[PDB]
Amino acid sequence: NAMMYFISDTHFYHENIINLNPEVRFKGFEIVILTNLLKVLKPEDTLYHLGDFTWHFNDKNEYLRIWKALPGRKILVMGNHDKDKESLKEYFDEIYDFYKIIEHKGKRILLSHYPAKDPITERYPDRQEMVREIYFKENCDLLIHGHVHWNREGCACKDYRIECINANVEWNDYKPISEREIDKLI
Repeated sequence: NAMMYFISDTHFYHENIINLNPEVRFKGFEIVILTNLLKVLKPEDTLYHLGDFTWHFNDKNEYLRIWKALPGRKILVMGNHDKDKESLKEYFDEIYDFYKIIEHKGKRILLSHYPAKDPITERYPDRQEMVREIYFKENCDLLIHGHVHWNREGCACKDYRIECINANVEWNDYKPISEREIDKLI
């Protein structure tokens, strides 16, 4: 039945990221991402995008129109590059500006774009602290986030009694994460 998927940091149209993360990003990554979502989503599913959706809204290659066409419910948890909520409103059914809490088969899940701690560079320490704060305050069991890109080594959201999983495309071979992998923890 209804499955939950999580993906983030798609950077649709961020052509330059091919240069910035030569390692993982390659020309035509939008098509690859959209493809992997295509062969998985069903009308009753729900896809969570945890940040940095599109680089701009000039849908010259149909990437956005295609995304819009995909089946299932789509909700977004805003990342630092996600600024125009009005432009976004028609690519998502629900938009949460910072976090969203959901409960799955008992356990409580915090959805945010920011991690508890960036294992590399803590560019947004204040936002990281808020995530931790919420996590603790709401007695959350897991944190699903994005923001931290692929690197040649390996979240820091472990130095705190916090469990997490990085939904960033660069870490999951441009595939959404199923609610299955969540259960692999529970």
